[PDB]
Amino acid sequence: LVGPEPTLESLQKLGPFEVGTYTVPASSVTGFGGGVIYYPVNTDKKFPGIVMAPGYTADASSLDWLGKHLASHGFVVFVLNHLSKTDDADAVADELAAGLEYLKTKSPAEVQARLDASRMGVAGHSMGGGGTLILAERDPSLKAAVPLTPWHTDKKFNTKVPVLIIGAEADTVAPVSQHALPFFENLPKDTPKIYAVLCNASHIAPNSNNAAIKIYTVSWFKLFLCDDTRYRKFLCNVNDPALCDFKSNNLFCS
Repeated sequence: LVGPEPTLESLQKLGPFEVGTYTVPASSVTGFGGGVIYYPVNTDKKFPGIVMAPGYTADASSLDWLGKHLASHGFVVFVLNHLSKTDDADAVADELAAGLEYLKTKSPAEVQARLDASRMGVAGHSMGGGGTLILAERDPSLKAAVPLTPWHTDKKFNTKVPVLIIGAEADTVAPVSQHALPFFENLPKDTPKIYAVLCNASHIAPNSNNAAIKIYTVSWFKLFLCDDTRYRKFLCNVNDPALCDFKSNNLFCS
């Protein structure tokens, strides 16, 4: 627990770290189409890593704002591009797995220097959010998972990884009653979990700078990747007019 007390206001602005990027060419990796690594600069500290997948028709650019935002708060964030053969959430989970392994073991020395590989999370949008849930079920070493407007046909994920699902009230692609909410409801009983629904939002709310997404994603990754328990308060007694539904279990709110 280092540095100033977080506030609601501080979570919505860039954090205290300046951000650098390294662009990963498709030709330098296998299992995904390259992507962009965002990381704190002007620091010898190490930070937890987060690998993020954008929606199916998208590239890493579609989550650029969130990569920068998270990195500024003290994370190494790797946003992937898809392989052209990818065609379902399962393949996106393969991309995320390949991205994680790349980030931890095959990224440049400069990136590895900034990374604490013992603390890793995942996030994804749309089909990427489906991929996030599939990967959380496959990879129990992960410390947090954030599916954004997740879209998938299977509803049950057997994972202990803390899951923050952010849905959109007016989602025409992945209606929360058939996607986000079943995903939440079918998680194991002891898994730390949130279901949060953005009022009046579309499926592509996550592709634009969003106050609620900033607050909940930074807090989730801080609590679960960094064990920074000062962020629990943003996840407890939530009375947020930007949300039109909210459920949680096993956050250990006091």
